[PDB]
Amino acid sequence: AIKRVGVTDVVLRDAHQSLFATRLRIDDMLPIAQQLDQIGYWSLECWGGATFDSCIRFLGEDPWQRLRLLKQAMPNTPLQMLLRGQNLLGYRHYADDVVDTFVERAVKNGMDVFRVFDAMNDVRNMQQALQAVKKMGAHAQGTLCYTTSPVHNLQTWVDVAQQLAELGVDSIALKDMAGILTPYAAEELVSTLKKQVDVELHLHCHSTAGLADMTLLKAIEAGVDRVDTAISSMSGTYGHPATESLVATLQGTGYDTGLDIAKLEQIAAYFRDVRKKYHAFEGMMKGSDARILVAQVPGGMLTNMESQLKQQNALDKLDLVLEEIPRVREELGFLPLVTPTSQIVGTQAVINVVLGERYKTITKETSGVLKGEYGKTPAPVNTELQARVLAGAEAITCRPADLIAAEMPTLQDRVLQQAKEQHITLAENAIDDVLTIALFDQVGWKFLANR
Amino acid sequence: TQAIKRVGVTDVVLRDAHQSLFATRLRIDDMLPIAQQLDQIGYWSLECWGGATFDSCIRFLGEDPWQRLRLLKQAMPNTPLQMLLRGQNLLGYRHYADDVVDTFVERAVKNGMDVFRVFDAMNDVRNMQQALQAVKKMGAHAQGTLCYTTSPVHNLQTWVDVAQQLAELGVDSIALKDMAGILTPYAAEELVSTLKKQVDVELHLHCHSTAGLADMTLLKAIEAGVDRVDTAISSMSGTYGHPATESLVATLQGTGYDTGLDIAKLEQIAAYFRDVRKKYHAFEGMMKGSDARILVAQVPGGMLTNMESQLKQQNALDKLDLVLEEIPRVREELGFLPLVTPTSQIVGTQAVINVVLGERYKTITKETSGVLKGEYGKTPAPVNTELQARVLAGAEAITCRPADLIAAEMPTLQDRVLQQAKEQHITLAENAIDDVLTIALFDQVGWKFLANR
Ligand SMILES: [Zn+2]
Ligand SMILES: [Zn+2]
Repeated sequence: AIKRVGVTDVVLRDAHQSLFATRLRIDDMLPIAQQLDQIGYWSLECWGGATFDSCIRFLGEDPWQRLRLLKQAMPNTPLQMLLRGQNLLGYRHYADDVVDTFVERAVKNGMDVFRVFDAMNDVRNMQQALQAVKKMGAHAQGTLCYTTSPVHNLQTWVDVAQQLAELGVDSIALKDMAGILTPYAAEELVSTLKKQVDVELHLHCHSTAGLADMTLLKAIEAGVDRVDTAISSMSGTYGHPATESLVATLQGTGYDTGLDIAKLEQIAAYFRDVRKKYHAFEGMMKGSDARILVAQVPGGMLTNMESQLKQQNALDKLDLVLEEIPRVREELGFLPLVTPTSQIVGTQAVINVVLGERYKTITKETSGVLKGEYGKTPAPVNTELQARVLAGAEAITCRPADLIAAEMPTLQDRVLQQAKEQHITLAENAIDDVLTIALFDQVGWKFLANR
Repeated sequence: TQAIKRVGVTDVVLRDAHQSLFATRLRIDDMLPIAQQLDQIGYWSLECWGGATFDSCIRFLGEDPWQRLRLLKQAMPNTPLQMLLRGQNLLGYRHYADDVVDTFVERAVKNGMDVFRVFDAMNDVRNMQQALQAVKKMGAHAQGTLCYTTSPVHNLQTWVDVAQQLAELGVDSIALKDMAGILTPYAAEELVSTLKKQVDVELHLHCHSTAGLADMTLLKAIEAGVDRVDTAISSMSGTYGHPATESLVATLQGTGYDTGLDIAKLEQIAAYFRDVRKKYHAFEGMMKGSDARILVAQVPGGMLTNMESQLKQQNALDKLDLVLEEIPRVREELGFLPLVTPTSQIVGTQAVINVVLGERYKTITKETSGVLKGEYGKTPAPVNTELQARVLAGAEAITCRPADLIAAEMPTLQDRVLQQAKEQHITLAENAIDDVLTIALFDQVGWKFLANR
């Protein structure tokens, strides 16, 4: 049943993260904030993802002060973030109290909509954060990270989507970080999900392999409720389809977003000038990258792998590494090649090729996947390698966060003391700084000392 | 609905891609080492000539355009070669005499041209007629062209009419050509549906990515039954150019439209062009993403760029909105001529003048006069009366095909060229008529090149 399609703009988060290393500063945002807020977007994505790490590591911005500045700039349009479930914006699984504290504080500082994902689509890692988002009156969007494999099919996707609907989520996001979701695969998967699961659907696709404009359009024809787009001047390549373009397309159809091309083009003009300033951080790809089309290796993965193959010399072994990825991926139970898992498969595959021996040196990360430390892989991992890193302990088959003790009081302890010992002034809400240290440790301490 | 079948693909990497993306500078020496791989793909055709390449060859690259073609045909024996040809204007600056048109086409074919996408900026079929007819006579493929536009006098029946007019000439296929990137996906669905149902010819789509619509437009056109699309090898695709070849191939793989093209083979060619495109960074434009200004009111990017140059040179630039408000009014008063090169700069320039002077048509340009006089051909709708009558004398407007009034040029050009060539110690080609064509089309620029070849 055809109805108005809702739009979330990613310009203030994933566009810049994807386009120029997450370097967009808050003072480049605020002058165009009132105009963004008057558009009628379903939500504006403007936090989480790599913006926390960028804020504290490169920009000299407090991520929480940024949030409050945006929310004051933009009273009408709900703010969206991307949050990696039990990992939050950090490097490891955290205790439940850390998760709960983070959502509260994010909502207090002005956050509305929460897109909560897990790289393996193990719904258990999403549960606590979704729970707390719902508990904080906020809007919970549970996520499926799209992938392709011998063990992912319509039946598997529907049952994950169902588990999330069962958790009470407010909507479900379908996210294709690599841009590998084809238009006709999108048509089928969305249609199917709209037949089986009683939830609003919201699609996120990258333009990196050139599929994303066609994909969003085929998902809209199959009935997707919402899509993510970027402002025209901040779209394309590594990022996302243009807003105006998909706005123009749906005009005078039943899907008509009702967005104003003229009011949108003004914002695009603003960002065209802003984007020029950041030219030093732009990747080198022009058009789209067909390499990704060949074997579903995401472009960010190929980059990271080639670098490692540079810093060992022997870049001529690239083709062997490429044939190694599928082998290593199967052995680790067909985990999606999605951040930060893709780097685990890539590093290990590079090691398997360089060292001339399959699994001679096994990384801390490959081991942890096998031992169940990240959750349930889509298909059971290889037993011959698992037992070899267990020798002979048991596998973790529970939600890893069941095994980790409460952190917030012991952490709150360390932070207030060290801050005083180091003569560091903490925020008006000290807990926010405690959270920064939880997630980024020394990087967070260096930021707080310099704030 | 049209029957579902394999979509044909034309790759424009050797012509329109780099014309669009780096000032038409791609050299032959960068084309030939990938040529055998391109020929093994199974493209329906490879667009590798015409447009601005002839000019670029002689004006910037020190290449003989005829010789490029021969090298390309040599290197790519199994794939039909394709060119863009502006009807009576050939690749030149004015309407030429029929004997020149006939001579060019015969020479294009004997050098190795197989497919001729023949067009006219106004969609006046009489300007396309001689070239199409000459193409047919040579046993080559004649693709007549509709140049897409949006106007109060343009609609489905009107596009049907033009396509029908071309069908009656016996064209082998009909191209739909969106140079500006303004053809929306659903308008394309509607238009392609109507043409496939009402006119009995193969349809071939060309759309530019400039405004972000082309990927979606090509897909919706395919669903509506279009027979062929133009794409560009991925590393040579996007922004000012065209949808990516591999992206479309992957999208169609295992569907009823399955092109049957090998993605791994295509990617190899793309990895090649990625490096090559690096070398031409100097000539790249500044646009990143899509151009949403095109979407506001259908002003092509090139047209705006050119109007803003004129305004800044004047000055001023703060009269831009007024000039933008002026275009719609001028275009009507000029019979809703498509905003397509070279007719867009006719509208743009006249409009800039009207605003800068402070009086509308205080000054009428040589080109606006020509449009009012019927010297270019028939406008989609009657021009403004009596702006037309202000220009003639008043005489009566020209209502015929312009090439009816031009005297035969080839005998008097062949002699002129041959005598100037010997007196200036300039060695001509094995088939000297090709140089005579080079000079016919480009005058001084041609002479300059022949003198230094
Ligand atoms: Zn993303
Ligand atoms: Zn073109």
